[PDB]
Amino acid sequence: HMTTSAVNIYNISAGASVDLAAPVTTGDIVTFFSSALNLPANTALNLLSENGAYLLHIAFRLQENVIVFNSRQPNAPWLVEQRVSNVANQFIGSGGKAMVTVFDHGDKYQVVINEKTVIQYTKQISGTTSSLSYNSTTSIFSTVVEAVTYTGLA
Amino acid sequence: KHMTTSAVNIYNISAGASVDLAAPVTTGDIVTFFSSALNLSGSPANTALNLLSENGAYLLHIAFRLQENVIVFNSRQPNAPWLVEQRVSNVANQFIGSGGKAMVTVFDHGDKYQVVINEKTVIQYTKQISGTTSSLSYNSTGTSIFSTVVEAVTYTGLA
Ligand SMILES: CC(=O)N[C@@H]1[C@@H](O)[C@H](O[C@@H]2O[C@H](CO)[C@H](O)[C@H](O[C@H]3O[C@H](CO)[C@H](O)[C@H](O)[C@H]3NC(C)=O)[C@H]2O[C@@H]2O[C@@H](C)[C@@H](O)[C@@H](O)[C@@H]2O)[C@@H](CO)O[C@H]1O
Ligand SMILES: CC(=O)N[C@@H]1[C@@H](O)[C@H](O[C@@H]2O[C@H](CO)[C@H](O)[C@H](O[C@H]3O[C@H](CO)[C@H](O)[C@H](O)[C@H]3NC(C)=O)[C@H]2O[C@@H]2O[C@@H](C)[C@@H](O)[C@@H](O)[C@@H]2O)[C@@H](CO)O[C@H]1O
Repeated sequence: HMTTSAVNIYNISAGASVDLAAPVTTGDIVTFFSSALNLPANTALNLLSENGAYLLHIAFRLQENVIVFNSRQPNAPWLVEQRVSNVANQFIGSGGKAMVTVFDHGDKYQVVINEKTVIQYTKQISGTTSSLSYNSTTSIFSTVVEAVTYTGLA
Repeated sequence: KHMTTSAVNIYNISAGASVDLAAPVTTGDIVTFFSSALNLSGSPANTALNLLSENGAYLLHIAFRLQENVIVFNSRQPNAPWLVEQRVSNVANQFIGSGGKAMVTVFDHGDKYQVVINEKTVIQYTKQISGTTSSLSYNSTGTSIFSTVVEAVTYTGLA
């Protein structure tokens, strides 16, 4: 009858993916920790489902000066973008490191950069997150990002 | 309105320092202490991480005792004797594959605190004192098992 939660720790290199040992579902959390901020080509952090849908794609675009949030079915076009302007402003007082937290709230992903909520993203695709990935060409983050998941919360 | 709003707060806690939480930790919430070092050798003095209530009760005291080779979990009311210890033997074994850093996570599950070192649950601690956590502290008696600054991250507004 007691709640047993879990912590899993992943080291994700730029241009790499990890399968989750414990999937992320409603009530759960993933935080991506970067040991650098540069602050560089477009850089993305992704939550994917088992079938390869992008449940949440977070694209940091320094030159265009926007963070793009979107979803995509496998082998299908991108869905409707949500944008937040001014990338640097989302990392105020960040120093030489950063964290990006995604709360799975069932109907929404709440994305928090350090302590600042940057979007309450209305989901365009539902389901459990079974993998994470980190894409860059010149990343805004450290070459290895540490992802920590907190699961079995609900 | 109807949507869930959770919060992330980040604290830098020096050895021998405390922080008051901007958002209290309650049932359903999480705190993780991140150390950028792990010293298991001038050998470290007993080192503790603490969750305290507003009146200064130790809701959860986690004492890493390298020389005695045990981790002690306990609680204490303000100005009162320590309550019943729970112990886990062999400190180094709890940090296997840790490398040069470590994390200590506490889940507040209402009736219990679940403590996880890296990925390993080390105790399901039945609470001896209940209530919200309003501050955290880091005590090294001397030399610490962790980095001089430990970063605490709280995840709140989960329930
Ligand atoms: C104003 C407007 O609507 N602009 C649209 C662009 O934003 C679109 O660009 C794509 O946006 C996607 C999210 O909606 C996504 O970020 C995508 O890049 C990512 O996915 C592609 C494959 O589709 C590649 O894997 C990229 O490497 C990957 N990026 C990262 C950082 O992981 C964007 O497309 C790329 O970037 C744009 C700027 C162009 O250079 C494209 O040629 C790239 O493929 C665009 C397409 O959906 O639609 C515009 O209307
Ligand atoms: C086998 C057994 O039951 N042993 C008992 C000891 O473990 C008790 O020691 C105290 O244990 C506490 C948790 O139960 C706690 O760790 C405490 O140290 C902490 O609190 C004291 C104030 O009470 C000081 O502030 C310490 O600095 C602080 N330590 C840390 C790291 O935060 C323990 O007491 C200290 O350590 C022991 C080993 C002796 O040196 C004491 O004189 C110290 O005060 C003990 C007392 O509750 O009961 C034993 O039976």
